[PDB]
Amino acid sequence: PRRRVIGQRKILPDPKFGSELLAKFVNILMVDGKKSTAESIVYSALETLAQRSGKSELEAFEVALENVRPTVEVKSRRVGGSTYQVPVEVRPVRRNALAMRWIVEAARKRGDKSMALRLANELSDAAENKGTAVKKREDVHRMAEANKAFA
Amino acid sequence: MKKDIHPKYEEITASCSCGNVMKIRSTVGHDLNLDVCSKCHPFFTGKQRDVATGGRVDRFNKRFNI
Amino acid sequence: ARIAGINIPDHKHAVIALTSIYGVGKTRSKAILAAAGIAEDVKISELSEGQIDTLRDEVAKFVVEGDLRREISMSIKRLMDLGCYRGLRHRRGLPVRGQRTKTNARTRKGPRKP
RNA sequence: CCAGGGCUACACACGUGCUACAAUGGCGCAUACAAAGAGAAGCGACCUCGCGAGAGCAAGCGGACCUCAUAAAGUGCGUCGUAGUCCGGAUUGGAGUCUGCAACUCGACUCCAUGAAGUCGGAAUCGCUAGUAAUCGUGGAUCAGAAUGCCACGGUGAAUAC
RNA sequence: UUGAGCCUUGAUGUGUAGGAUAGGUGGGAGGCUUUGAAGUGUGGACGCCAGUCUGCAUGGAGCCGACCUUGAAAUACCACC
RNA sequence: CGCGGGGUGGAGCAGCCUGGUAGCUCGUCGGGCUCAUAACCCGAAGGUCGUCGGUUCAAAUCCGGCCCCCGCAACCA
RNA sequence: CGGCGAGUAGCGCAGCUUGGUAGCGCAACUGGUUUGGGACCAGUGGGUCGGAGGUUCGAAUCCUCUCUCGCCGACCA
Repeated sequence: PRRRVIGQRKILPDPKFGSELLAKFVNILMVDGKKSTAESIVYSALETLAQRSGKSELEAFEVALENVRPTVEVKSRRVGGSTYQVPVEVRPVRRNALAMRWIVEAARKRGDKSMALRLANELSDAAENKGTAVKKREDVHRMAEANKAFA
Repeated sequence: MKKDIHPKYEEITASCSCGNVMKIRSTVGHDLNLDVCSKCHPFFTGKQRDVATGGRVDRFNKRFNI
Repeated sequence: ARIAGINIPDHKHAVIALTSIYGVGKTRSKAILAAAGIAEDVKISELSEGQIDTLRDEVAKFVVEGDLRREISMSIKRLMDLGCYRGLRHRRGLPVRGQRTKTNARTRKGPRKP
């Protein structure tokens, strides 16, 4: 805001295996404060992906992040007259946090049966970076590189 | 008739639920299994059901009861 | 099958398959299959002919698809030719159970065409 | 002063809500954890009857003890398998219960049947910075009866702020 | 200066399979060399810069045929273009 | 009666020569943007090229025909 | 007068040629934006072809007939 530069929160780690980055991921999947429902989806989709990936849970998960983790994104800043889009570097705490959002909205558009099957399909084909979740990351890099003239 | 332009018109057996098992010739293919037939349809009682339209003042006597 | 005149669903359990007949919902269909001695979790494809027949006389105890529609429509026509209040709102086409018409009642009045 | 009628009309337009369009869900069964508050021409156990709303019989309680009063989301197990579909519940028909002198205009609720629009919403636009938004139920006042409103209470519980 | 025709040493056009800057088929399956070799250094030229080439001459009397996988035959000699 | 040329999403233009590897401009939609409109950047939907035959390991381009529009010069029943 | 040429949504214009379903802009209406109006954004409605009669399976279209309004000339002694 105007005045306060507030420090961030204190997330407790994931109960299955202690990881705040997975613990942040179940919050973005959560709806209506139903956390036990969302944890049910995450664990059932991480185990059915860890069979398909071969790698165990977290390292199978975090490799699917860098294909959707961006590095630059546009912002609409005005300094002179009319306003245009400047590409800015994404700070690292936001950088994977923006990646987790793009996954769970891509999995919600998926026309599969359950959310566990949907998210595991989206998290797997992003490890082979063919999903629409990476296509969000490719299209934010296209309009950033179309606007590379502003820095 | 002309040959080879008509459907396979063979003799099948039709068995209804009322017990009327009948032998016909049709192109079903074989062994039609029915539910109702001519001597199974309620054309003698079931046609008269809403013909009995019921009363309205007896419903009052089913509520006044006195 | 052909339960009470129509009934061709398949792949459904018999409590839900029986509800295709105009005149039976979820609780009347449970009363049918309890009185027929049929489990509710069976499909119609796995029904033997020795089970379809004992539903047909079972469903025949309740007024269903054929003679139900002429019963309901006559009772509406009993009201509409009576000139009573409910019959009068049935004529113009407007809600009859005493509910508002200033802003709502799109169901009775159809879409807002002009 | 009185009775009956109107304030509830209905080609339409707007505001504020409620419930939805489903699978992070529906239904079936089993089962766990609240806070706050009300109660005497009132709250009403248990028992019995009724599918049910309820009825009969009726203890107890002016109350940390009695009653309203089984919290629900949750969790287990089963089923449904993406369909206008076991989604949604409008509307309408029939049969009822209760309140009240009285329920036609014009009450709430139950039962059976019906099962519409709706598959996330144009231009626009609103709220919210943490136990908050969202979501889940509970209570109260007014009140013979009649709230999705209002005022309260707790359950689960985020995202983001350069 | 310079096209355009013309004489002639000399030169040209890897999709892929997969060694192959090779035009089409072959003739014929060996040219070749001590009237001093394969491999190389480079001046370059050419270039889908993929890749082949030649000259003072180093090296300096041996390189290599269909074999290899090829839809094809190997400026190893080749005709006409 | 003869020389070559142009015909390409709804609308207009390249790549034809040196063969393979159909692109743009607008208008339509979807985003981002803004107090709003315009503008602007990203992505998408719409044609297999006027029609008929050829060859090659592959053609929407090349080979002729055939049709329409040409731009001309030609033309004494 | 004769010859030609028009009549199409409230207004101004296409479609007619070459027969099956009439568009275009403005205006109107509804919503939005604003304190309000205008402007601007969305949305949406409206005609059934001047009239009459033929032809046709079928007419805004093709014929004919009047009607209305344009344009041309109605001349020589």
